[PDB]
Amino acid sequence: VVHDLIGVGFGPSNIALAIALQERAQAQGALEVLFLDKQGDYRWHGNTLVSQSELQISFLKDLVSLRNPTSPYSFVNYLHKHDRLVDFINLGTFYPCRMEFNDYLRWVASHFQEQSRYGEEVLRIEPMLSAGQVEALRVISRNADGEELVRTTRALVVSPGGTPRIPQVFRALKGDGRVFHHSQYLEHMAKPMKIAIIGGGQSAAEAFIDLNDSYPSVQADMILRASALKPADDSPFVNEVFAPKFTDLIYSREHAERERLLREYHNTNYSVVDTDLIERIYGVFYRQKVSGIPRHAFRCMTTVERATATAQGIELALRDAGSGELSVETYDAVILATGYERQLRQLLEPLAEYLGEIGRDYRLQTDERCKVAIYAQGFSQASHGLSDTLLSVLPVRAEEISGSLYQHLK
Ligand SMILES: Cc1cc2nc3c(=O)[nH]c(=O)nc-3n(C[C@H](O)[C@H](O)[C@H](O)COP(=O)(O)OP(=O)(O)OC[C@H]3O[C@@H](n4cnc5c(N)ncnc54)[C@H](O)[C@@H]3O)c2cc1C
Ligand SMILES: N[C@@H](CCCNO)C(=O)O
Repeated sequence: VVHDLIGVGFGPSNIALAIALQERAQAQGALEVLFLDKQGDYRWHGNTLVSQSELQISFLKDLVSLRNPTSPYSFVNYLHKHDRLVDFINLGTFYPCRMEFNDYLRWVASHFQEQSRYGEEVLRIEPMLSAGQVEALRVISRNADGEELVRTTRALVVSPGGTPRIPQVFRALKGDGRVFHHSQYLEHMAKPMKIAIIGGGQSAAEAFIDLNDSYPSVQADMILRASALKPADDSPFVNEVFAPKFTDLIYSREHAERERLLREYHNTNYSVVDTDLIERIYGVFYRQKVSGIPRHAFRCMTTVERATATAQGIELALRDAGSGELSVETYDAVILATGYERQLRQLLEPLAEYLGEIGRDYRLQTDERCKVAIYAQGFSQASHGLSDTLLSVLPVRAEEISGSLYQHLK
């Protein structure tokens, strides 16, 4: 009945953690562990897996290799197990398609069937009081059939990923199927049509290229408030900001200096597009100048000031900061390629009375009444750096959280 650890989510963060726990098991004893994921059939951002979607990190930053290249869960071992390693080598790329990395993640996760529970959404975590002290946590979940489940645990790891960021102007249109966040792209995309894409980062660029390449009757407008698509910085000195060593460095810094570092290196990860994809998009617009056929529009320096549902489509009032002018365009669909927030608090709401920043070891600081350990993954960019929301340091974070957990449970 009483688990050692329950995890919210079984994406890369918690899969990497399950591996690190398994490595420690022989020397330190196997723990009683469950990871719950709301997806019935696990995919890694499955509704974003368009034909042109390259991984934006080296395959060597897989779930294990930075810690343990001899792990059977390395991307290289995965290829070898699928009789594909020589073929992959002939490709000569560090960047597999995201569809292949999705297959890799599913393959790794399929080794943890005793620990995973799919189709279970965690709704809230409650304190189990015993003589005034929180000795355990109640994890309340709902399965796909709508049944409630209640489980008990000594420790919790919260790794639910981000939530879609919706600009305020589009909030009134929640529930209108014509407006959707890029995270649901494939679900909604599944006859001359006009589609607006809001944003100018990697997701907006991928959405645009997919429309251009696969939906010949779609006229796409990239609507971005910034002046240009700008390239993602992965040059090698800059890229050291993702190294495991940087985690210690940023954590050691005072708050003003942490914020300065994050501002300085913002363009390694946010509001930026892979250089080759920028060149591809620029080429699409350049060819329109050659042909005189303006299928698509690049609306830079443009802000959506109003968005209204009409019988004819979604009407957007567009302010061009270059000219100060307002125009009105109507679209058949609007894709919000506007990224994600990391906040996660109905989940942890019943524990608000006991909470504090996060520790170096990713443990939420609680007052002395709380005897249980709660960890969170992907919510600590402010203190641990730009690797926090990415695949970048997962093998090392997994070793760090798993170490701390054993130390706590000893
Ligand atoms: C489109 C896209 C592309 C990306 N590409 C890259 C890339 O190329 N390289 C890179 O390094 N990073 C990339 N990222 C960053 C991404 O955050 C990480 O790669 C990684 O997915 C984070 O792992 P995670 O397990 O912390 O979160 P997630 O992968 O988001 O997993 C969270 C899991 O929690 C589950 N969940 C959420 N709420 C609940 C609930 N309450 N109960 C139960 N389960 C729940 C979800 O079903 C999900 O499976 C990308 C992100 C996106 C959105
Ligand atoms: N350049 C980073 C990954 C950045 C991913 N951003 O989308 C790294 O090498 O860890």
